[PDB]
Amino acid sequence: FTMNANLYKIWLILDPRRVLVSIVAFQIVLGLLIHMIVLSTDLNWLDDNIPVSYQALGKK
Amino acid sequence: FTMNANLYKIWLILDPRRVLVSIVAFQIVLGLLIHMIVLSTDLNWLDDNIPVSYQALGKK
Amino acid sequence: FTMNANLYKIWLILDPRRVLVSIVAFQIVLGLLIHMIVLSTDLNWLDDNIPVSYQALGKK
Amino acid sequence: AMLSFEKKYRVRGGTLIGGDLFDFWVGPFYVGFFGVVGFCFTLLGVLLIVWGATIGPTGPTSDLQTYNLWRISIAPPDLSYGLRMAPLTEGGLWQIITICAAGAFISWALREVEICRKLGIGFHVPFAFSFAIGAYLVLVFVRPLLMGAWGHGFPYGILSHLDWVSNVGYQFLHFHYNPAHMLAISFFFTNCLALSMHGSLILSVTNPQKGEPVKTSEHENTFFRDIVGYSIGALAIHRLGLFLALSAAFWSAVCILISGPFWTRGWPEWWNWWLELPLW
Amino acid sequence: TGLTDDEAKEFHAIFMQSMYAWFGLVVIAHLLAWLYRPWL
Amino acid sequence: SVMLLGCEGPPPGTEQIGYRGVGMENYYNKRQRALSIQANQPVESLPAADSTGPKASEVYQNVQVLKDLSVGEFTRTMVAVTTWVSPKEGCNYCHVPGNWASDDIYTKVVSRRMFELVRAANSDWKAHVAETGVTCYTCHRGNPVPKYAWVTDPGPKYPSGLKPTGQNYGSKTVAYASLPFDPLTPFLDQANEIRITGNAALAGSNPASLKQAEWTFGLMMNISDSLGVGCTFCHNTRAFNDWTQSTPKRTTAWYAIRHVRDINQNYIWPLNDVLPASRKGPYGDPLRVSCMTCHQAVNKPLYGAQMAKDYPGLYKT
Amino acid sequence: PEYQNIFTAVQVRAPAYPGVPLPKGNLPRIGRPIFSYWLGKIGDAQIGPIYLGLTGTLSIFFGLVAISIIGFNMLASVHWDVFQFLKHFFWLGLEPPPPQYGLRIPPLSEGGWWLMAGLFLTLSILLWWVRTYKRAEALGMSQHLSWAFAAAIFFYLVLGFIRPVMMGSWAKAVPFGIFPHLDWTAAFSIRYGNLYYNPFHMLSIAFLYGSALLFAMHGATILSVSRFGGDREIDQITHRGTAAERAALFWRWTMGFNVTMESIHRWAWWCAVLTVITAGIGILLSGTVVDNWYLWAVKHGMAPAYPEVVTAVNPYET
Amino acid sequence: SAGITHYIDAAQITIWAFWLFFFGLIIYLRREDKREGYPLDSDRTERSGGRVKVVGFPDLPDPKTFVLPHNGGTVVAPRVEAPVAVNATPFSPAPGSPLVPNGDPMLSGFGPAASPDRPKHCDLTFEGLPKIVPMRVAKEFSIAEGDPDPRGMTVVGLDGEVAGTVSDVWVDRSEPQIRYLEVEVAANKKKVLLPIGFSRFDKKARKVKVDAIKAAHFANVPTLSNPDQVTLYEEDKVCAYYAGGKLYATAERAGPLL
Ligand code: BCL
Ligand code: BCL
Ligand code: BCL
Ligand code: BCL
Ligand SMILES: CC[C@H]1c2cc3[nH]c4c(c3C)C(=O)[C@H](C(=O)OC)c4c3nc(cc4[nH]c(cc(n2)[C@@H]1C)c(C(C)=O)c4C)[C@@H](C)[C@@H]3CCC(=O)OC/C=C(\C)CCC[C@H](C)CCC[C@H](C)CCCC(C)C
Ligand SMILES: CC[C@H]1c2cc3[nH]c4c(c3C)C(=O)[C@H](C(=O)OC)c4c3nc(cc4[nH]c(cc(n2)[C@@H]1C)c(C(C)=O)c4C)[C@@H](C)[C@@H]3CCC(=O)OC/C=C(\C)CCC[C@H](C)CCC[C@H](C)CCCC(C)C
Ligand SMILES: CC(C)=CCC/C(C)=C/CC/C(C)=C\CC/C(C)=C\CC/C(C)=C/CC/C(C)=C/CC/C(C)=C/CC/C(C)=C/CC1=C(C)C(=O)c2ccccc2C1=O
Ligand SMILES: COC1=C(OC)C(=O)C(C/C=C(\C)CC/C=C(\C)CC/C=C(\C)CC/C=C(\C)CC/C=C(\C)CC/C=C(\C)CC/C=C(\C)CCC=C(C)C)=C(C)C1=O
Ligand SMILES: COC(C)(C)C/C=C/C(C)=C/C=C/C(C)=C/C=C/C(C)=C/C=C\C=C(C)\C=C\C=C(C)\C=C\C=C(C)\C=C\CC(C)(C)OC
Ligand code: HEM
Ligand code: HEM
Ligand SMILES: [Ba+2]
Ligand SMILES: [Ba+2]
Ligand SMILES: [Ba+2]
Ligand SMILES: [Ba+2]
Ligand SMILES: [Ba+2]
Ligand SMILES: [Fe+3]
Repeated sequence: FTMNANLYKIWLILDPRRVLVSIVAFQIVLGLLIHMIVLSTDLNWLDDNIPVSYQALGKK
Repeated sequence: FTMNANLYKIWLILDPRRVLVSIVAFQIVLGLLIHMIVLSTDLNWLDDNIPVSYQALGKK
Repeated sequence: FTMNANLYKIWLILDPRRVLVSIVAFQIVLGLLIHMIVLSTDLNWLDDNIPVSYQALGKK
Repeated sequence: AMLSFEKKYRVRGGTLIGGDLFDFWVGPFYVGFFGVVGFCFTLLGVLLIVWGATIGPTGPTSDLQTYNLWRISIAPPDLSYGLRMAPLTEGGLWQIITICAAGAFISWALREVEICRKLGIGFHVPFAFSFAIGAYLVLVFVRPLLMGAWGHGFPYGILSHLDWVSNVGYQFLHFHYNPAHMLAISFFFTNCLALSMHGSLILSVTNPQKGEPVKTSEHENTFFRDIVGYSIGALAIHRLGLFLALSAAFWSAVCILISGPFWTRGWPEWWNWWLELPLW
Repeated sequence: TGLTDDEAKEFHAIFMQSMYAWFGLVVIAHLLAWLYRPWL
Repeated sequence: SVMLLGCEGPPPGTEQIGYRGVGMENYYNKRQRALSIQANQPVESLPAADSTGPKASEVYQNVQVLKDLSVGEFTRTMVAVTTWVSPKEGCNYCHVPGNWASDDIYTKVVSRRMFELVRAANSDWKAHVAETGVTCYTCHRGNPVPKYAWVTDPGPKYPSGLKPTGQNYGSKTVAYASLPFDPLTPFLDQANEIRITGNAALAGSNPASLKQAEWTFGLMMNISDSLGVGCTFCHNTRAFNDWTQSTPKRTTAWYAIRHVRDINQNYIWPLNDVLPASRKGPYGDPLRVSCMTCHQAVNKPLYGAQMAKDYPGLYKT
Repeated sequence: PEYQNIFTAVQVRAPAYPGVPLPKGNLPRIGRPIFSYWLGKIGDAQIGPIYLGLTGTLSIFFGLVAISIIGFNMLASVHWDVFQFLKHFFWLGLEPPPPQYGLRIPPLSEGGWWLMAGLFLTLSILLWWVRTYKRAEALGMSQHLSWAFAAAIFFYLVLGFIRPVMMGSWAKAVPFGIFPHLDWTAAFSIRYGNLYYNPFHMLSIAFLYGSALLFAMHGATILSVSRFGGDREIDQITHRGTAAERAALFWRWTMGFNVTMESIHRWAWWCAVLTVITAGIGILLSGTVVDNWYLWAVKHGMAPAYPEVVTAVNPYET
Repeated sequence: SAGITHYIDAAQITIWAFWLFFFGLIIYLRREDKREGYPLDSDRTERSGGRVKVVGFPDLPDPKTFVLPHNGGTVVAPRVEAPVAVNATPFSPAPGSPLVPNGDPMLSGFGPAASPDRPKHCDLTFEGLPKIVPMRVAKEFSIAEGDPDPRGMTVVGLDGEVAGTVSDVWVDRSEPQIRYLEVEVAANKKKVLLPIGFSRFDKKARKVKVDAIKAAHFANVPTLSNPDQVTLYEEDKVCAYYAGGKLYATAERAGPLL
């Protein structure tokens, strides 16, 4: 089932400002979180040593 | 459908707004939680370095 | 059904909104609680390697 | 001598004990029957602390004897004496001095009581004082008693009592983990926060920027509500602060009461009840 | 809830549909999960 | 609740350690003191053995340690080593059946090394072991595997993205405190620096890190817990580093730390190749020794019961 | 018997008060009020409205970032097992860069998260500072809070930022964890030769005891004169009443001198600000100037001697 | 010589710095302490005819002016306050002796019944409307859901006799709360204030106890020069009377006990 013949009516019940701001916050949060989680697992995309060596030779 | 007919009347006893926002609150929690549980076990999909050994296709 | 006799008058003594909210809360708590108890004892169903090895499905 | 508005209140009576016998003033201090008793307990106490400084732990000629303010110390008797009176020169002195200190504090409290009765004000101060008196008693009476000997009390010396606190605390390995200790510390800290906030508020309103008039109750509430969305309000902050400080003393008294008598193992180990629940 | 007898029939209906729809998406995600990687 | 919680009743047993008023004291549970005493009971000796007879090395085929023992005494020593290390299994545990002289089963190459471990202990470490000495029982307790043997631990899991805290976890290793959870490998296996206190008031001549202080603290918590005592047992907490203000137990503990460095390094690690996976931790390191292993929560193993003096075969030469 | 003014026994409501008006520039106020019958049992029942400007929002922002790095790191340390996280939470923590790194910005997995949480936390704290000064100006008031907060910030900065940098090592700053930060405190004292003989920490301890003494006394006093509207300290300060008179006199007859309704708040203020100010000084000198306080105290002849009844020979000397 | 240990290290000199700032601080706080009640009252001043004003150490700080909002005034401290007779006589002519109140102790306005003369004007809201006013003047105010309405409870003195009944409730327009109880006195149907601090509730009974004064004393409660507001002066005058009963309302609060 997609959508009510009347699922506009949710905004007669829920404040558009609060729902909107909530969405903004939750989404930004989720983005940051998942980015962190990924940054802590294999899918790290930074400390890979590719595509060209940036620490020449050794120490750093 | 297995349920009552006088089952709408429940929204005369319980404030609908609260029930609504609350469900999303609880669900977001359960979602994050369970995800973390799985992420902590054998079903993890991140901590393995596959299909390109990201942390050892340039490092190692 | 009832307990017997007249277990409707019980709602002349206990607020229905509160008894309801209280039960939902409690059941959610009790559920999380046991789920947490069983995973913490031998009856765990996640970190068992059952039915086939997963992290070492990332091993070979 | 009196404040410029004091004579109008210097009424007669209000004692608990003594009546007109000691019902008079001396300079600015009120005497009263408990002040006379207090002065006796105090004077003999101090004068004895003076004799202890005079004799030293091994005699007046010894190198350990001293009048250096940081090092003079009168310590309790060994545990071998249990709850008996121990010889004067073997921790007895400390026992007597203790009796005098406890009696002086209880007298002091009762004198504040006669003073509340005189002025017609609440008895919040001496009640609150009684929490410090309680704390002092666990540290010299209750605890050493539950522990079968008065020697478990702390010594009366500026740094030696610090040493006492130190080794008794370390007998439990990591005292910071004492949960009552954690509480008490939180109250001492919170007390310190409310005090700093109240102080700041009053001084920030009764003395505003030049060019502004004495501020108002409305200002007071509007400010802490502006910053942190709440203002407990004038009255209540005086109520809270009293809660914080008295509670801080309370939890200190209980945090030390449980260190021995009700718990002998190290303290972090206590937290085991939490790592072992059947949830994990 | 200062609601009338009819604005909880409407609400209940819409709530029920949205909720079962939710449970539906749920069974979808769980089946994809069982397909790629069976857990029982 | 928020249960409440974990508590003992009054009055505790108490002992005065230092000078009166200094606060150096110890508290303990009488109940648990009696139960601990009953669980740390010693095995009675076997009657002394006569003889006056030839030396063990004259009547047996593979005797490389217990040489100068009389036959009788050797036999006695074998009966004790049997009940002491593996009584449910008996003689056959460390021997190839029918062949007392064979070393064709590992538990014997190990038993041999442990005969040299106990002998060394009783004769060379008295500044530590005094006249109580040690015996097989000390660690084995009717068990083939000392119940309180240890292994270097890896801690809980960390994703690949981050490295372990090295400290910060619920660990009954470090008394439940949060310090570092394996203060043993660097102090009771290796010989890293424990000292962090400066000997000068002003600074510029002590490089000790705060981190080093926490490691010393963790290790110390371990030690305290293994012997089942508090710092006032060895120290005067106003000056942990001040040796004159410490108790002669600090001296003893000093020599003990070295002793465990010798047991773990030249007697246990070498046996790692002939021992099974069942006796090894996740890094391949083997179950080794610590203070707990022997003390098992008491200042003197088995409340200072003197077992070794009855078996002359546990002493050098 | 007589009411003690502990619990408002009967409360009263009026439409919430959005407060005194701020001039142009101080943005609107947000959120709309509520009353908690129970807070009301002990205090103003009004909950909010709150003000949130650029400052305040940018501070809420930094602060929550910092709280996230600390938390996420703690979940990571028990392997994302939130059960385990819940189990060891008290013991969980985010340790600082290791010494091998000095004051360099370290890799994510070795402390870099701590430096980011430390960075963002401090910025968010000092932004909350500015916030409280702005919020304090719009009302024409003075900066007494801000001078105290500045004192407490001082101690904070001394703990995790000033001393580490001076000592050339982020590992010397304090780690984020309840029990871990307890351990940092204890280890801290041990490393520097018993912090008890450090005079500054004794004064700070005298000032903490003192914040408890003063708030206990003053609070008890004000409640005892709460029958005369003594809590209304503002008007007792401008138009001295028998509340401020009975108040000053109770103390006068007990200990021989006294202060005034306005001045007691100056004694209190200064005594709180003093804890944090001696405290920070105390940490400032640890390792930078003095390395072993017990020794320092011996050098200044303040450390007591007791008959040496128990002793141990030093194996390092055999 | 690369080792000449200096005996003075930064910690010494910093503890010195502390103590100096400390002393200046203590002194300063003790100066703010004399912005009221000073110079003191001795028979040193009166014996000398006044050439010995009592102030002690440190000395008194220059006056400071508080500029009250709303056409209120200007207050100074320290100020010069006109002496005020004592409504009592020396229990002894000897110094340090207390005085016995003149007349009917509760009327005396001496001792627990004493009080100063605060302004004969009203404290004001931010707006400038009488801060403390009755709920009858403060239309908006309202009891909190679930709290017995004081309005209509019976006020009863210390010996159990009814005094009157609560005819209204005075409230703070600045910090919403019950400040005063109004009492329609039984014995003369005149209206008096009763401070909340002196009133105890007995909710199941809808009573309002007062250990402070006796039922009869409610007859002499100081009165308001206007029934829809109250002045600072009047607040003190009202509370102090009740306070008097704490030592006067019975021939026994006088103490001793033994
Ligand atoms: C040493 C190792 C342990 C340690 C071991 C102990 C031990 C052991 C104790 C404490 C105690 C306490 N510790 Mg600790 N403590 C540690 C670390 C800390 C830390 C920290 C930052 O880490 C803090 C904040 C504290 C703080 C606290 C307080 C919670 C508490 C003392 C309150 C008190 O005495 O009230 C009570 C107040 C009084 C008793 C004074 C009573 C006043 C009397 C009636 C009047 C005296 C009048 C006198 C005559 C005045 C003289 C005036 C002249 C006459 C003019 N500890 C370390 C980790 N801590 C003590 C406690 O638990 O509470 C008792 C205690 O016994
Ligand atoms: C465990 C192994 C598999 C896995 C298997 C599954 C399975 C199996 C499931 C999910 C499901 C979820 N997974 Mg997954 N998932 C994995 C990997 C990921 C990754 C990742 C970074 O790799 C991510 C981001 C996700 C993300 C998610 C969420 C999108 C989703 C649950 C929705 C929810 O909780 O909301 C709760 C819902 C709500 C809060 C409300 C829903 C909308 C309401 C009804 C709209 C009404 C309007 C509302 C009132 C106003 C909106 C405002 C609110 C602020 C929203 N998965 C791993 C690889 N995943 C679930 C799913 O798909 O949904 C069926 C699911 O059953
Ligand atoms: C709580 C656990 C320990 C304890 C923990 C500490 C710690 C920790 C410290 C002190 C410190 C001190 N403690 Mg202590 N202290 C305890 C119980 C006591 C008792 C008691 C009889 O109960 C007394 C009188 C004292 C008194 C003192 C002073 C020696 C000193 C500073 C007090 C201060 O500023 O506090 C706030 C109170 C005031 C400001 C009121 C001012 C009154 C003055 C300061 C107290 C005068 C004491 C006087 C010099 C000697 C006592 C009177 C003699 C009988 C004549 N402590 C318990 C036993 N105490 C501090 C110090 O520097 O000592 C090295 C310190 O660091
Ligand atoms: C444990 C071994 C030592 C010990 C070692 C130390 C050390 C080390 C220290 C103290 C410190 C203190 N000790 Mg001590 N202390 C011991 C025994 C005691 C005893 C006792 C009865 O024996 C007492 C009373 C004390 C008392 C005290 C306090 C007086 C003093 C600082 C108080 C304070 O609040 O600062 C705390 C206040 C702050 C840090 C400011 C807070 C402001 C910040 C900005 C708030 C931010 C909030 C945040 C942004 C909100 C978001 C939360 C995020 C999760 C972070 N200690 C023993 C002897 N003690 C300090 C000291 O004296 O140094 C010289 C210190 O650092
Ligand atoms: C319980 C909450 C807080 C509190 C409350 C409190 N204290 C109070 C009061 C209150 C409400 C008073 O009204 C009362 C007071 O008068 O105000 C200053 C008091 C008091 N707070 C004081 C001290 C005090 N309170 C403290 C703490 C606390 N008190 C808590 C933080 C502390 C500490 C250790 O932090 C101290 C030091 C006193 C100034 C005063 C009570 C003084 C008094 O009663 O005087 C009579 C006694 C004498 C004059 C001395 C008697 C002589 C003795 C025979 C010798 C003393 C021997 C002593 C045991 C040796 C200790 C040696 C030290 C070097 C260790
Ligand atoms: C004399 C010094 C004493 C003192 C004084 C003091 N403390 C102070 C101040 C002062 C003068 C302030 O001005 C300030 C204050 O605000 O007081 C209420 C403060 C302060 N003291 C505090 C803590 C504190 N102070 C302490 C100590 C001390 N402070 C000393 C006792 C202590 C200790 C050691 O115990 C602590 C724990 C804070 C309440 C406050 C500083 C708060 C701060 O800096 O904020 C930084 C940022 C954050 C905390 C982030 C905000 C997190 C929010 C709770 C989340 C809200 C989320 C929201 C719903 C939005 C949604 C999120 C979106 C991203 C989606
Ligand atoms: C042998 C023989 C015959 C003896 C001879 C007699 C001798 C020796 C005489 C010497 C005389 C002198 C010099 C000494 C007397 C010493 C006495 C007896 C002891 C002092 C007792 C005493 C308690 C002193 C403690 C001092 C300290 C610093 C206490 C801490 C409390 C504190 C910080 C004090 C200052 C701040 C005070 C007083 C605040 C009180 C106060 C508070 C708290 C308000 O809230 C309030 C609200 C509204 C108006 C006023 C006030 C107010 O005044
Ligand atoms: C001028 O007036 C002022 C105002 O008025 C306008 C203000 O609004 C304000 C603003 C004030 C605020 C916003 C207040 C801020 C307060 C803060 C930040 C404190 C933090 C406190 C908490 C987070 C709550 C902690 C407490 C609890 C959770 C309760 C826990 C209960 C427990 C542990 C069990 C209780 C039992 C005990 C403690 C045992 C025994 C205790 C006693 C005997 C104590 C006795 C107490 C009394 C009061 C008589 C100020 C500063 C002001 O000065
Ligand atoms: C699963 O969890 C989710 C919700 C994500 C989030 C949960 C978060 C939680 C629960 C977090 C819990 C956090 C706790 C309990 C934290 C407790 C912390 C404690 C007790 C800390 C105690 C003391 C810490 C101190 C004093 C820290 C001091 C650090 C300082 C001063 C750092 C300063 C650093 C600076 C200024 C950085 C400079 C960077 C520069 C610019 C120099 O870089 C070049
Ligand atoms: C009652 C049971 C036992 C008997 C009768 C017994 C008997 C003997 C005999 C007769 C020998 C000499 C055999 C030879 O070298 O040719 C011997 C050697 C040895 N047995 Fe035992 N044994 C017993 C139990 C044990 C146990 C339990 C252990 C180990 C825990 C053990 C460890 C050894 C070792 C290591 C040797 C070689 C000794 C050395 O180099 O000094 N035996 N045993
Ligand atoms: C949990 C509380 C304890 C703490 C905090 C602690 C702390 C310390 C510290 C910091 C040192 C280093 C002093 C220096 O740097 O010179 C130390 C050394 C030492 N402690 Fe402990 N200790 C505790 C319990 C114990 C116990 C029970 C014993 C004895 C069984 C003990 C025996 C020793 C010995 C022998 C040394 C000297 C080590 C060496 O020089 O290599 N400690 N302790
Ligand atoms: Ba690079
Ligand atoms: Ba990668
Ligand atoms: Ba996998
Ligand atoms: Ba378990
Ligand atoms: Ba013990
Ligand atoms: Fe105040």
